[PDB]
Amino acid sequence: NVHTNANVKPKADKSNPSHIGAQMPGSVTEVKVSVGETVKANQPLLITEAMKMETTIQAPFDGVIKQVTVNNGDTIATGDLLIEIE
Amino acid sequence: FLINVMKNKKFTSGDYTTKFIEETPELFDIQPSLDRGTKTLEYIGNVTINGFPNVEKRPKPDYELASIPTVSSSKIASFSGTKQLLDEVG
Repeated sequence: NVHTNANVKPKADKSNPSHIGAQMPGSVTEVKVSVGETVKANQPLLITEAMKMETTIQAPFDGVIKQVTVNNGDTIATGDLLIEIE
Repeated sequence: FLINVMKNKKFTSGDYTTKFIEETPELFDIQPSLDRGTKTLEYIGNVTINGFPNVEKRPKPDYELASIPTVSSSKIASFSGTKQLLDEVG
């Protein structure tokens, strides 16, 4: 592509605790976890930039990251799947 | 038409001649083939590409999941409210 800004992300299924969805339209500023990792509850796994403002996305529980749908500097839309955990 | 032939009494008996078709006018009893499924894809197809009357043409917005509370038909059927009152006294 030349970067990954054209990439369409699947929508997170809302009634599945494994699926973490994008809460706002933002930009992925920093990816912090990869496929097959295990960190504690509240682990800062993704850093988005909403609109000049920055929030870390945290894990709701303990578990193993199955998929990360995004890369650094990627645009996101409300309801976009970002992370899946076990 | 073929269904009609297959379903017909004279055909299933096995005793039928070359006259069978002409002597049975009700084989051309053909209703227009109702087609709900295709029509629905046409609508969605249309609104997706060309939008809806005075709704801001945009990506289908993100909607928060809805928990729709439910009550059993039977439970409803046991209820006696103002409707039953009306039928009761007028």
